[PDB]
Amino acid sequence: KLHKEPATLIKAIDGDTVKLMYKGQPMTFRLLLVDTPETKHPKKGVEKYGPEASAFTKKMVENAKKIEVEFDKGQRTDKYGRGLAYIYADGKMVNEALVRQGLAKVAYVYAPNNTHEQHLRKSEAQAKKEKLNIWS
Repeated sequence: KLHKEPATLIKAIDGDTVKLMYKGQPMTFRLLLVDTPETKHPKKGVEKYGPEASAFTKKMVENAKKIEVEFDKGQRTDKYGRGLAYIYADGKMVNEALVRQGLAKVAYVYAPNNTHEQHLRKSEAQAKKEKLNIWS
């Protein structure tokens, strides 16, 4: 079964990436299953809603009492050495919060790292139905 573990915020970096202190080590985490517009996109420069998705992830992790990370069933780090996880701020999943506001799209999903896929597609269909941000 998946389980939540404690972590401490070091720094929010982009809408889809945050640096955390996890088991005493600084680590960069990539939020599982979501694609946000980027401020640090390697090719196209600062995409539309990239500032907004960055500010939303930033305000959510910085105002949290407790941050928790939840790894999925498969690999826990990507090829860049980033941890792949669902991140929770006071019990609310940041990955879902972004999708529900139309500040993220559900990514191309890779099994077995796909446990919350259906939960996120449901929130994306609601943000699209409400014509929010990305979907306006």
